[PDB]
Amino acid sequence: GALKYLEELSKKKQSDVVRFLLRVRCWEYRQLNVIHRASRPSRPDKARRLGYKAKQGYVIYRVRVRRGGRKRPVPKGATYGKPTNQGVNQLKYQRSLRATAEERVGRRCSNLRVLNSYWVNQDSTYKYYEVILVDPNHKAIRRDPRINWICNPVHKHRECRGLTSTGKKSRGLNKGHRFNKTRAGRRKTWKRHNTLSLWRYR
Amino acid sequence: GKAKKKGKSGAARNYMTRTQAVKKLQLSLPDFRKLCIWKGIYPREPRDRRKVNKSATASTTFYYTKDIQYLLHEPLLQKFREQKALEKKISRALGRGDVSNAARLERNANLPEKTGKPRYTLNHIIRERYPTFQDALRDLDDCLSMLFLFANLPSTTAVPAKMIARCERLCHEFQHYLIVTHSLRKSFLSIKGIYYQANIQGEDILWLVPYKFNQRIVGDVDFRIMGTFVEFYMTLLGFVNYRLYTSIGLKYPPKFDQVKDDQGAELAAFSLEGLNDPSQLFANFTFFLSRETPRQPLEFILRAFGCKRIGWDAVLGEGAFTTDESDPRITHQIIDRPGRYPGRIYVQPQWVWDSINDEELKPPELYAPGAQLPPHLSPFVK
Amino acid sequence: NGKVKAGQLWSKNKEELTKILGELKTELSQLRIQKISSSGAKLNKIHDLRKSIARVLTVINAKQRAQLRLFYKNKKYLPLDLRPKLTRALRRRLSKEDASRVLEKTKKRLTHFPQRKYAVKA
Amino acid sequence: KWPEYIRLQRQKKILRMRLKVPPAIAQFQYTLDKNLAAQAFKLLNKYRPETK
Amino acid sequence: LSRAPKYPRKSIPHEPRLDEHKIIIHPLNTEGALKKIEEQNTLVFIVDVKAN
RNA sequence: AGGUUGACCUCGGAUCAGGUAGGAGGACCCGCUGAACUUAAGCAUAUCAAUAAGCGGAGGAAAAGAAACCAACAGGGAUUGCCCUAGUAACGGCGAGUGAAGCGGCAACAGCUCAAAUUUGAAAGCUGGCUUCGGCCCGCGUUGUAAUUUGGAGAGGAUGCUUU
RNA sequence: UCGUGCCCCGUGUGGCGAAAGGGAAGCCGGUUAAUAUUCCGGCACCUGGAUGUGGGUUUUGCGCGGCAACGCAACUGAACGC
Repeated sequence: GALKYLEELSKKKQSDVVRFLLRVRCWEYRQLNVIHRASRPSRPDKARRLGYKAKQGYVIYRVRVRRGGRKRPVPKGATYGKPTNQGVNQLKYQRSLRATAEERVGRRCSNLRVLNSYWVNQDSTYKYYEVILVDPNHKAIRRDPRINWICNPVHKHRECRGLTSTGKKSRGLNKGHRFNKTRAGRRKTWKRHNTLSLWRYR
Repeated sequence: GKAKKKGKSGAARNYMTRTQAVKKLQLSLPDFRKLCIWKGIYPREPRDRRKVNKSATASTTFYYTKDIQYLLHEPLLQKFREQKALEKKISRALGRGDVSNAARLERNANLPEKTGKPRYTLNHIIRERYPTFQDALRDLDDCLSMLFLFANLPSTTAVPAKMIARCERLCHEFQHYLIVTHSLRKSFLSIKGIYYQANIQGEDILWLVPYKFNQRIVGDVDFRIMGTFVEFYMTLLGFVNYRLYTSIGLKYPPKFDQVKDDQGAELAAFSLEGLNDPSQLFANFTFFLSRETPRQPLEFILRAFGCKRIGWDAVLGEGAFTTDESDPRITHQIIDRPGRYPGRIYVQPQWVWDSINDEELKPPELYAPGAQLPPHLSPFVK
Repeated sequence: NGKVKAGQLWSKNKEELTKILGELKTELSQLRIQKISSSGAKLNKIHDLRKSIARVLTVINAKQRAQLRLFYKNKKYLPLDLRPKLTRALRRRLSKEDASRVLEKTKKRLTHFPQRKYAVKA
Repeated sequence: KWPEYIRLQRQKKILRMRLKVPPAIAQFQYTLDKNLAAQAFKLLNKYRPETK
Repeated sequence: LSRAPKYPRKSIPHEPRLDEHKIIIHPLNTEGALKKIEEQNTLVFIVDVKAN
């Protein structure tokens, strides 16, 4: 199997061969559109371990997103309330650039379902991602029990609700004491802890 | 109401040029010309060609817009596209080295060089062009002239040799129908060829057949569009022959002997089987054809006018009633050479034509060998 | 007169149904003018003609749609109006066979270890 | 003025020539010649996989 | 290529929306129409608003 | 014929064959974004509040979920919810205030699928088209579609019984 | 016709936006309880299309006259330009 070798080669991102490939691919993806279709995944081992198959109904979309922080759309970058002791140049978006990439790719292809996505390259201005999408309407997808769970309507726009891997990472859906506030849902847990319960025989 | 603009109505809408027609149908020029010939799209002439196209010259060809609209719905366009895609697949298989796949895909091409039939089927086009069998019988003049001309031509890329053999087969089947029904009426020998006139279901059918020599194909003709005409006419003649044989209650197609055809039977290789008075003018005679005499027209005329016993020289082919010239049963002998067996009538070939044209037996002393023949008159001009 | 019942209409085929529809429309056309010119016991007749036109159109449509369904009984693709309506979500829902498809390892495990029928002694 | 895809592929080839290529990728530019490639294919054409 | 569908999107060709019985509703019985009948050889009709 | 004839790769066109998306509803649900009045004597930490407004996305429920868990015991054993833990551990100008979790009882219980292996004595897999419904084609796919394995193991052996 | 192609050209890019801007063409007389450059009568015009007749031109093939300004019922004119 070659994919084991591709895995250990992708681990070594500071090597000369990987740096050369990353540089030339950064230039090529910068000359391409912000969202475009990849004919085949440029990281086949990563795509295969994230769930991509060489089957009709699996597509790959490459996308670049502008990296850095978040800026609040206020006039002249100023707020007219109480002082904040900070500027809009240090506001941090609570989701990931990978999640932004997934939503923009899903809006470009609203007929598909986002399965997952992966980092492929980056520079100072952009981060580059490759998003795996599955066609829920294709017969080969619908006849395959390993994937036709995504044809059900409960998985419409998983990237818009945080049901992808980066969505779970940003929502903090992990077990244990470090994730007390968020493991069952932060707002649901807050509602449960702030609900006043009155029984009949109290 | 709103004022009309110039050039948006009238002859501009009524006509289009050949270039505009080709671009509208999205065809190549050979396919467009082939489709126009097969569907009967004829050139037209506007009163003022500048009102149709400002760049038109005297050599510009015009067609009807409604005719091109009718051509837009012809199912042969998809046949053309399918054949183009199939040829691309064959080229791909040959380039990859899949010779078995290339042969299997070439079997779907239905090439004329392999089948003897036209590459595309024109069965619906025949019914579209001829609403009635009377119209088919009226166009049989051109059909028979074209097919009897092309039955004696060398093989080319436009008309392959198997296609030429199919043309000869159809002509022989039509001749056998005429012989069995005694429909042949008049014949003439001009300086150009042999004219035949028959009467099929009340329609007078006149056609010209070349003498059996080497026919010259000159560069002044368009041989490929002539081959398209030949394809259309063989598609017509097959259906015409089937209808005639079914009407007279015979099995179509007739039984054909490949071995006899190889030995040279020609007309004699056909066995007509049942399904499931000028006609008897040569009924009691036995004819012998010497080799210098035209065997195919002589046999056709004698068998159509009632001769049941025709032998000839051995090199003329298989199927003679007798082969030896010393047979005492022979009554008449056709010779054309400048030692005569007794009790036999030796005549030149003009005696047969004159006798069938005047419907009575001529005196043989005028058609005796070496004598000056009487003038051969035209049976069509009164 | 002017009342055409569906029991007689369900036995006809298309041409005399078209003839009846034309005659009813013609009678309605002249009697609209008769309505604007005079009145009486007459307006019941034009109401009956309107309902008869509706009945004839309904019968013609039903018979011709039945013929189209018979024609499209054994074809893969049907016209959209002849396809079942249901709801949009019901049409987008997975089919029964595709929802009931299982993997081969699951099939083997269910073949050899299904849910058994058992009881426990008290 | 070529289309963007033609310009992109030509500039990609040009950039791969202009930059310094590490040996692990640069070794793939050394290939068999015509004669040895033809002999290898002549041997391997007798062992093609089974068709349908 | 032009469209060659495998099924018609509409099984029923629609009946003509505006036939003659829908175009002509009733004539006008007013005195203007009655005067125009003899003064002009002109008949006046109330017709559908979509008819030209 | 080689200045030709092709095989691929990438990128396009078509009222091409077949499909899908949008909007509504939004009480409940999943996220993003995000106040101030109020309470702190006033007031830039704080509180109101990780709330209101705004934006995106589902369903009859959603979400979560079969441990990179809790624990420190003689150990429990996916998720959710109720009672209790507990106004407790803990955080907090000049203090107003804020505030969980393990265990325990109960309601309900259900477990699994891939990537990383060579089928290599035979891509065994699949979309679509035409069908006489037997199949036959155009293709996808070896830059990997089936079977097998998923840590509870498994693979290879040995071995003798059971199962459909 | 190696029949399944070749040649020419560059200028870009769609829509909305004026009952007072630009713009093809209708006047008079009469007529109703109420409309009229809209109806009725008479007399016209514009735009577009098809195809005739007369007349014109042509055997010096695509008119003639006036020194000229130009005139006369006609009196060939594609691309590309002014």
